Amino acid sequence: SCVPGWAIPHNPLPSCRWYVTSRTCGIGPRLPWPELKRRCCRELADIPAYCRCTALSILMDGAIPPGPDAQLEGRLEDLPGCPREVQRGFAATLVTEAECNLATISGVAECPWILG
Repeated sequence: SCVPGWAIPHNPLPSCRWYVTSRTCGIGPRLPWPELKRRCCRELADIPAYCRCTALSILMDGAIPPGPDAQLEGRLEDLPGCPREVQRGFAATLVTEAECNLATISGVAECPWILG
């Protein structure tokens, strides 16, 4: 059920993408920092707790749902002078109490397998 379309929206956490590039790459929407976090957090919380780490993972590295067309969902790619590896590290902390502080499948605010 933790698959884009199903329990996770297609192209998930659009606002988290921008919140992450704001910080690591220095590019994003013209919205105050607190406003950028909120909107990402809000999006991550609309996802069922059990699928939160997976959503994060799809956003960091992408997912290819099967089907005739089935395009690549999510994934952080390189931006001029901002390698994908840099954005990944920060994206993995979103659930943390430092960041959105949201419980996952373990019932605790952390995604132990996400990063790498």
